Amino acid sequence: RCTKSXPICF
Amino acid sequence: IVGGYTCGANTVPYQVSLNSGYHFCGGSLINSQWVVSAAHCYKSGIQVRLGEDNINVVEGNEQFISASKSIVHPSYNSNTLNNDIMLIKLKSAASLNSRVASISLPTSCASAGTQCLISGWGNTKSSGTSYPDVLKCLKAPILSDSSCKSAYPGQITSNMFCAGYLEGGKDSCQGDSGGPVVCSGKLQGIVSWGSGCAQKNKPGVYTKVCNYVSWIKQTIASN
Ligand SMILES: [Ca+2]
Repeated sequence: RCTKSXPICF
Repeated sequence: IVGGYTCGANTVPYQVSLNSGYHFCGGSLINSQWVVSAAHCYKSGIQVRLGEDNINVVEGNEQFISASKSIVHPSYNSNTLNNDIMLIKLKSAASLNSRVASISLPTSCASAGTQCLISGWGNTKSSGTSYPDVLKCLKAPILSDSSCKSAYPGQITSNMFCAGYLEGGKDSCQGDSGGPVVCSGKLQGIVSWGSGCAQKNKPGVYTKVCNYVSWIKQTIASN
């Protein structure tokens, strides 16, 4: 699961 | 946006691009001086780009305005993505016209099955990467909170909702973060996160804007 930004993933 | 369509120039006049020498996130204009985006989009040196279609060409109708304040929700948790909302104040008020226009905040929350418009300059592929020049659009329904929680057990807070498809092929994606989910003319969601993009059984997750209308009001009024 990642944010949908230029991504921050977990 | 994966599985969407070309919006048409300035057909989504509240859509902004956040730029730091490149497009990095979307946002939504809510009045002449204020933009709503995602907390995870926070950084220094934000230039807000209004009236954009092709983000790589100066076409006319663009307004580039520096952010003068970037206000992340004080309770934003970067681990859980709860409270994934940020307010950006513009240095000077935008000039509002048919191509640059604010979007209304909700007066109440939206219900499952409501059809919304999600838009952005994010990746158009579910596998690999392709970034568009022009703004892309997707019509997507709000899912039930049972279905949202089934897709992402223990990860969906009261400040999140799912929208999109479970069959795969249609979703927001990397570069769309911070941008609008508009339903019945109200900004109900902010593009936040998901498991990949447009994957079967993994819908997009969105910040539930209706929960923040008072906070947005109190924050703008004091700034
Ligand atoms: Ca342009």
